[PDB]
Amino acid sequence: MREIVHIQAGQCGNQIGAKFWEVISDEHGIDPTGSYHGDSDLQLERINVYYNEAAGNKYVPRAILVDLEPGTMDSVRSGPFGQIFRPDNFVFGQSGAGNNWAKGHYTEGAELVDSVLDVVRKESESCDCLQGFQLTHSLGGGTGSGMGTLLISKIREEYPDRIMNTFSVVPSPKVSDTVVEPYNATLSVHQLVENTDETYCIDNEALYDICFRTLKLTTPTYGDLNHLVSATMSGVTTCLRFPGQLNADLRKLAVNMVPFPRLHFFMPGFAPLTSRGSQQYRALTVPELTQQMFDAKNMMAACDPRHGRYLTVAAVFRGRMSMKEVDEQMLNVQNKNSSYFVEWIPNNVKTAVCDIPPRGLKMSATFIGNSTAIQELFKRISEQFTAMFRRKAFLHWYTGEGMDEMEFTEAESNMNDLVSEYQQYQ
Amino acid sequence: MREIVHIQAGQCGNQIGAKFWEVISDEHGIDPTGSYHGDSDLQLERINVYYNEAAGNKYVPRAILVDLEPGTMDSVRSGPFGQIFRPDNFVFGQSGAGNNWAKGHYTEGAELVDSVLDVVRKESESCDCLQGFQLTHSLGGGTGSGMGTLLISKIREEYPDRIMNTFSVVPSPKVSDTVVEPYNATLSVHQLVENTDETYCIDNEALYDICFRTLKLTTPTYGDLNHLVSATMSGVTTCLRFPGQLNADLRKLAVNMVPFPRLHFFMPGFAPLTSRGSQQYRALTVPELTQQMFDAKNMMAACDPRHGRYLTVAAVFRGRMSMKEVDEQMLNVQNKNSSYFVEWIPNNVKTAVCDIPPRGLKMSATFIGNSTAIQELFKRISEQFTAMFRRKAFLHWYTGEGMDEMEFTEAESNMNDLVSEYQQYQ
Amino acid sequence: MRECISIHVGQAGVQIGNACWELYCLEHGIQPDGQMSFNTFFSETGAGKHVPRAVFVDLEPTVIDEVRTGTYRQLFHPEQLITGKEDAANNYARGHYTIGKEIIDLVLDRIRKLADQCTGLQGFLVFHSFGGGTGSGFTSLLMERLSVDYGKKSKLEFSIYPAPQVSTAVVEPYNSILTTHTTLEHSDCAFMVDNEAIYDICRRNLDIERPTYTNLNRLISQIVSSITASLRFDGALNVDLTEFQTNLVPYPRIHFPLATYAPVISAEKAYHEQLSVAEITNACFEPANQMVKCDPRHGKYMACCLLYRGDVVPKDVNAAIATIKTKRTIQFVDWCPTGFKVGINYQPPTVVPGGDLAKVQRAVCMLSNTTAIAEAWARLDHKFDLMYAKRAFVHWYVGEGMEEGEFSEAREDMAALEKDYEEVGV
Amino acid sequence: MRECISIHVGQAGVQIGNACWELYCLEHGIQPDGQMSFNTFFSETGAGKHVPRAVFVDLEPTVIDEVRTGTYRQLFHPEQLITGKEDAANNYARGHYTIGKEIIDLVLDRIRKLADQCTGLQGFLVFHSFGGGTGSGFTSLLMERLSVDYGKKSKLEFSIYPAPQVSTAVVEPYNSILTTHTTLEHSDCAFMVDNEAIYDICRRNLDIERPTYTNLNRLISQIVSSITASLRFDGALNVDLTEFQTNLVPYPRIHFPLATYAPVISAEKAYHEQLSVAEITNACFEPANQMVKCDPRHGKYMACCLLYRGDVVPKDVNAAIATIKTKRTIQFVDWCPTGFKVGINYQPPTVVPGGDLAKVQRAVCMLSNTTAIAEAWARLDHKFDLMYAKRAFVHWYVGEGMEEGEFSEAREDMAALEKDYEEVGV
Ligand SMILES: CC(=O)O[C@H]1C(=O)[C@@]2(C)[C@H]([C@H](OC(=O)c3ccccc3)[C@]3(O)C[C@H](OC(=O)[C@H](O)[C@@H](NC(=O)c4ccccc4)c4ccccc4)C(C)=C1C3(C)C)[C@]1(OC(C)=O)CO[C@@H]1C[C@@H]2O
Ligand SMILES: CC(=O)O[C@H]1C(=O)[C@@]2(C)[C@H]([C@H](OC(=O)c3ccccc3)[C@]3(O)C[C@H](OC(=O)[C@H](O)[C@@H](NC(=O)c4ccccc4)c4ccccc4)C(C)=C1C3(C)C)[C@]1(OC(C)=O)CO[C@@H]1C[C@@H]2O
Ligand SMILES: Nc1nc2c(ncn2[C@@H]2O[C@H](COP(=O)(O)OP(=O)(O)OP(=O)(O)O)[C@@H](O)[C@H]2O)c(=O)[nH]1
Ligand SMILES: Nc1nc2c(ncn2[C@@H]2O[C@H](COP(=O)(O)OP(=O)(O)OP(=O)(O)O)[C@@H](O)[C@H]2O)c(=O)[nH]1
Ligand SMILES: Nc1nc2c(ncn2[C@@H]2O[C@H](COP(=O)(O)OP(=O)(O)O)[C@@H](O)[C@H]2O)c(=O)[nH]1
Ligand SMILES: Nc1nc2c(ncn2[C@@H]2O[C@H](COP(=O)(O)OP(=O)(O)O)[C@@H](O)[C@H]2O)c(=O)[nH]1
Ligand SMILES: [Mg+2]
Ligand SMILES: [Mg+2]
Repeated sequence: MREIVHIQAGQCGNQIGAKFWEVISDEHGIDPTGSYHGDSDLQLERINVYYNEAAGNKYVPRAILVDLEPGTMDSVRSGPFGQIFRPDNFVFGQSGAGNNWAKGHYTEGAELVDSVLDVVRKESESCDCLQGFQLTHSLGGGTGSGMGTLLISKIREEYPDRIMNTFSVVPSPKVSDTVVEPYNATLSVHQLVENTDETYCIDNEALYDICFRTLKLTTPTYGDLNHLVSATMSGVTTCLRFPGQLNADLRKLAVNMVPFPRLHFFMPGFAPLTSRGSQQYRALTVPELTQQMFDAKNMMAACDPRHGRYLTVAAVFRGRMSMKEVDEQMLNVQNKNSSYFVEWIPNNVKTAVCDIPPRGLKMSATFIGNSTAIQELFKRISEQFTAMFRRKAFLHWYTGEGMDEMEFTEAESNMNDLVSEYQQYQ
Repeated sequence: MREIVHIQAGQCGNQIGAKFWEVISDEHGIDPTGSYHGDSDLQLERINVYYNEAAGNKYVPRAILVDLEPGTMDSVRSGPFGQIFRPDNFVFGQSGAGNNWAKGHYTEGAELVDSVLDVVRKESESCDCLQGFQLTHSLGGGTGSGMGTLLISKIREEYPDRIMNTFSVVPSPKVSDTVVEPYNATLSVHQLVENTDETYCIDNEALYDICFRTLKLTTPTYGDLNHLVSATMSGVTTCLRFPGQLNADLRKLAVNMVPFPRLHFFMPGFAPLTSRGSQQYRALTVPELTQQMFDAKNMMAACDPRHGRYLTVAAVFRGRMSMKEVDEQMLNVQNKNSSYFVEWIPNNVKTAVCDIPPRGLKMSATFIGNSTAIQELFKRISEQFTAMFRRKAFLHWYTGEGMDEMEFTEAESNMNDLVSEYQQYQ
Repeated sequence: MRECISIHVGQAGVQIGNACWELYCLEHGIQPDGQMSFNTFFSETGAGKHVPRAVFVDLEPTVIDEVRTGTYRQLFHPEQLITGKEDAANNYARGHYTIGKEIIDLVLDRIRKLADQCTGLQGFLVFHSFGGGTGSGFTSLLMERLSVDYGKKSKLEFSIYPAPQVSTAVVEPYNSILTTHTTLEHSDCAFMVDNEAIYDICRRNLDIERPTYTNLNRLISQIVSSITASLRFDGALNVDLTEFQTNLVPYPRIHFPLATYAPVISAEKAYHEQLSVAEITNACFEPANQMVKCDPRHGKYMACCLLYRGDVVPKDVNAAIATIKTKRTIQFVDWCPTGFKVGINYQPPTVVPGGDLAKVQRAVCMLSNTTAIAEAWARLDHKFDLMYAKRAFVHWYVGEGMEEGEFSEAREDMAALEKDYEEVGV
Repeated sequence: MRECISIHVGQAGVQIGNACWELYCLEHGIQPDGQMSFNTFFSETGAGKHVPRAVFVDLEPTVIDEVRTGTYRQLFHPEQLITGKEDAANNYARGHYTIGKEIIDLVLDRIRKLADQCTGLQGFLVFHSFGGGTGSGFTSLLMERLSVDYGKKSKLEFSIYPAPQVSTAVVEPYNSILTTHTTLEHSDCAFMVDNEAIYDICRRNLDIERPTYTNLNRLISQIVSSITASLRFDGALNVDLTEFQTNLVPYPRIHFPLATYAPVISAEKAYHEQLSVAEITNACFEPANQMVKCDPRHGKYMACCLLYRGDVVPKDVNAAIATIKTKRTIQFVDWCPTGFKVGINYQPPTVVPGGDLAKVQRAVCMLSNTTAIAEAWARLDHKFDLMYAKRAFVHWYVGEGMEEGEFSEAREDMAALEKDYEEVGV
């Protein structure tokens, strides 16, 4: 039961997603030929959650690859795990998106979306029991932002009772990567607030910081950054695919992390995070892992958590460990740093546990924080957007596709309301 | 229980500390790979006091290496035992200290100190029960003096109920090693008087004298001098790490050696101290060892003890010996030289005993004297400082970093008060 | 796939195009024959050959006659190479009105035919000169026709600007203004250089004592290649022509990028040099290394795009950008904080044998819109006024269908543009 | 790491620099090509080569032309080697005002670029002459510019003093005074020699009958190496450039060290000699072995630093220092009792093949500030007065932007300096 439909939209989303699949395939003992070569029955028990089986023990991701240009997907295909995907699951155009939400959402994306939806429908029909949908995008481009938003809207209309979660790569205010970034992000978020149950917010700045400080990486590759994201993603759904002492459903996580409908933007984190060299100075305790997880240097969103408070935190631990030990340690953390934990919620954290480590570790953990601090990120984007709008800069590219000032204003109002809500529950 | 946090600051402090670790590692059967290869269960019983254990029976000093330039620490790393340290415990800058207390305490040191403090905090959190902090510095430089003083202040603010002890290498008036030495020393001591519970005062002149006269060493290396200091240091904490007939805590030693809050500057000594050749003319009795310990030639501070009186003396003996014999011998010493023992304190000495010799000796002892004579050292530094101040010599280097004449005057006043106190209890 | 069309018009453009084609051939592995995302610039035949997706026009036969006897000859298919009878005679009014309205139709038909090969016709490339007779009016006419036909499709102009000090033609000033009058309301993006700057670069960075057209053209070709390679090749953070339009056109009228390419380094100067990413970025932002006579300190960069090639890391690039932002001298516009697009391609630039440049692992093309360029426009206007006051060299133009008020209108338009720039700056 | 920059200005400086670079190459193991804390003086390329962290300036092309054809040629990267058109003409007023304010900017830019390689930019080295036209005004200008830019950074001048008796130029006296006027309020430390003393040394200690520039330069290079090696190499009791500033600058205006290097021994005289540490120290303190015409008995040493190299023991050095102190002839200042800094490096000095000096296991560089040097200053002032009384050779200076009162002001400053020295002595 509880099978998940995977969608990658736009370049970022697609490349991250490739790595995600690679990771998970390795985890479940699936080789690039789609054959299983694992050593445990636990490895196949719940393989249904991500994969479909075909004749000759072939396994196929229930994955959809979407793009408005071919190059990215061609590269994916050429790649190592690219040949595992069912070829009819590549849905793509040829006309470019110009980092333009309007092209993705209104015009070129509108032309392709129905074909995507049909494939989605088939996958849904092939499910014993559909749990939900996982999307990968950027916030700042045209495809992931415009097309991605579009797709989510249509899927929620069709499956309004199912879980909708996104791993969304967001702008980092100190190092912008595109000129229209604020426009694309604000337009996207305006619709993500309404049409997703959870969004995991990653900013590349934070990843770079992680790479430099802890992993001792002078030269991060996008591949390595994607690996980090992939690990988080895998961690999130471990308890759907494996046993445990205390188990976590996706829906249960949402319930534990969402006190109000709108506040579902999470900062993910991971542990352990060290170099090949700074590991022998450490032992692997639950305490150690928790310390790592609550270290600002191990956050993947662009905030100091101390510039705010955690409303709710979910930790998912993997490996054999004492529940007593874990709970006690978390209680100690709560006691000693009580000011960073909103007082409305007794037992500020949720813990989940999986009786199964990821290959080559004894223990691991993945962290999901919902903090009032993340308002700062929203503020920065709103300010950036606002200045450009004040001068109607770059606007002709969007007005030419039918978009109107009022819509833009609405988006800004939404953003401001979001931040106000965070302020209220500071 | 009773675990100790080790800090080395400045060049002197760092190089001495390396040797200290080397000595102690040998003592506890820890090889340069961080593995234990000892022959006794006593060797590991209290290894916690200096070391943390990691996966794969790796042991790691709870040690922090601090410097404002990289060279010294790089050399440490390159050295034999350098690879035992956890790499994240090296905290260092690149901008030099110019033998300038102001650079260490106010400016360049201020930039680095918070990062050091965070590591200190982690070590504290990793302790079952923190006993105290051990620091190694020079008095006459910029890093050990300025940065070192700074660090101590911050740690006492955070851990005001814990033991703070320093091994501080001080100037020798007959052979100054730097031009601003008096400035650096006086500025340091001004803060050490207030923020340390005990300071072991070593001057290189005395060490050289030891080397020449007793060890028959024509050519002392800094390594050998550091060894001597290291042996004292090891001796001081032996009874925290091992069994005994009558045992000594660090706190207990402080209580026994400190009649008034300010008077905590000790002259360390050691026994046996002979050559490879002048040993076969000797046997190893408690009497012999005591004779050695009270020989002026075996003192490591720049004083004639006969130019004053001992307020209190602590002797720590290692090896199997009759308590009766020891006590009797010390009583005889007291009787025969009663003029050098202040009459306020019956039983002028404390004895401690460890039922465990240091490798390759049957018996050893370490001596801690608190003498009114040491006032002379303070006098010499005060005079040296004073003359230069009279002409405001070298002062622009310090005033340029914000320091003021009044502070300097205060320092001098403190020094003079110290000496007056010693005079009072002569 | 995403695929392109090339147009080279006027002598200068044709010359540039030759070099460009050579470069392309060297890169993708194509011979002089056609023997061996390569299809953006090369359509395949039945076998062996590949045909440059190109068009070559000049009213002087002698230019294209040269092409037809050179080594690069049977690469081209004679359908493309069009020739006239009598040349444009450095006269817009012959290029647009008289001889233009005759052979333009043929060229249009050819273009249409070529398009009917492109499934994904991304757009065009036009190479000309604000300064040739052919390139000033004919180009404009062609642009107009293209707009009439397609409209939505992507259009680029590589425009050789009039160098403020150095004259070539006598009526360079009129021609340029006329071109501006007509091209401005069609071509969404124009990438511009001048020769003076290139000469300067050759003198200083390459140590070349003889400024000539071939080497200069090669430089431009390199830039072109850099611009393209995002379509032509793989890489994280890819780019589309439409993305440039979106990114570098804040207001629809202001669309005149400058260009620059670093490193510009000889055989010797490559050694005695590391060539880091940050260094390269710094070089790109240097006042002298710009490819036009325009001090970037005399204004503000509105929107900037940077197209890094070969061995590059994103984090490094980000760091470099941060550093640049930190520099207070290089001013940006108040209202656009996010004024960077990052483009990264795993293909490194490859240089043509018997040329200026040496091998460089990493390079950048930087494309920027500024308030500072307005000075050049002003200068041009002044020049136009000075010679329009006398009304000299007007009897060439009047004869081939012209009016006096047209010039005035053009001047007014220029003034308006200047005003707009000023407003933007404010 | 702690890293440095080298500047060699004027013919003399350039010549010195050549020798220095050769010495460095011989020491660290670098070829004429660049093939093989080494990074204080050599930045690495992509591969193979190493680039001297250097700058070479002279307005005479002929000096640097020589460099550009010598064996040491492709070691240097031609970015560094700058040349002028017309020389300084032994005229401060051309070096500072006229031709100085033209190419200085370029040099500054180069320096900035070089700095942008240094993570830990310790400081600079400037080699010139109180006596060249280039080296008197241009140097000053450069210093001023550096002060304006950095200020906090460490700055050194190696200054070839005018020999009291032996003339070279006709207007050596004016130039020197002008330099003093401007450099004095910027450069924190200046290390000085004269040629006469060096010649004397060559005659007596080395038995060399022919005084020439190459061998002389080599001596200076050795001194430079000795000064540096604390940064360049390991050793107990290490030294920083900032330490020199702290140690050898009592009052901010008085900062003119003398230098000396012992042993200065030929091939024969090395035998019939032991070369002990104490002996070497004694030699260093000898009246004749000083590198300037200044009797150290005619005043008092304020602050002294001694940089021992190779096989050395600290105790021995201390003993030597004690002995020196005991000697009643060698006077010290009343108010500074601690007037020694000890520097010890395990690297022994290595001498250039085809040169003056032989192998010596132990050597010293001694850097001292005294009241005795004032005599030289007085002599210089007298000289200036004698020729300013006539106002001869003034028509060179007036023409390139000068005033009569400037000279008077300079004289006043000199007088003030003399007075200060006298006060210090008292
Ligand atoms: C000798 C040893 O123990 O090596 C470790 C190791 O040194 C460290 C540093 C690993 C290493 O990870 C990285 O260096 C890294 C690189 C890019 C992106 C992210 C991380 C390791 O490469 C990663 C590798 O991770 C796994 O094997 C997990 O199963 C992990 N797998 C992958 O990400 C993966 C990589 C390539 C191909 C297929 C899968 C995983 C994590 C979560 C969910 C699923 C899988 C491990 C433990 C190690 C190495 C090998 C050095 C660390 O990472 C992980 C994900 O475990 C980095 O910090 C942790 C701590 C580990 O101790
Ligand atoms: C044949 C024999 O008995 O040799 C002795 C010896 O001859 C003498 C002279 C040793 C020797 O010590 C020295 O010569 C020395 C050198 C540098 C600095 C200080 C001392 C000895 O080297 C030192 C060595 O010391 C130890 O083994 C202790 O455990 C000591 N260890 C170290 O300092 C150490 C050295 C190298 C590597 C690792 C550790 C120790 C002392 C206190 C706390 C912990 C450890 C001993 C007894 C000897 C020799 C070997 C000759 C003496 O020193 C010590 C520390 O015991 C010097 O005076 C004593 C008296 C000893 O009898
Ligand atoms: N880069 C480059 N620029 C050129 C070249 N030839 C001419 N130009 C520039 O182009 C302008 C003159 O226009 P041309 O292209 O020669 O004229 P044309 O387009 O052939 O038009 P007509 O000759 O008048 O029919 C001037 O600004 C020249 O500097 C060349 O070979 N390379
Ligand atoms: N040690 C050393 N000193 C030199 C050398 N050449 C000149 N000097 C000294 O430098 C002073 C003359 O200055 P130069 O450096 O020759 O003059 P310059 O800096 O080249 O300036 P101009 O030639 O006037 O442009 C005199 O005091 C010389 O003794 C040399 O090769 N070695
Ligand atoms: N982690 C990661 N981020 C990316 C990658 N490619 C682009 N991005 C980020 O995604 C944003 C740009 O959107 P992008 O997906 O390229 O535009 P699209 O192709 O129109 O959807 C920027 O913030 C980039 O830093 C990638 O491969 N990995
Ligand atoms: N025992 C010992 N003393 C040292 C060593 N290095 C320096 N000293 C002494 O420390 C004092 C100088 O301070 P130093 O630590 O070098 O300056 P810093 O590096 O700025 O802290 C002088 O009294 C030196 O004799 C060493 O390696 N061992
Ligand atoms: Mg032509
Ligand atoms: Mg000269």
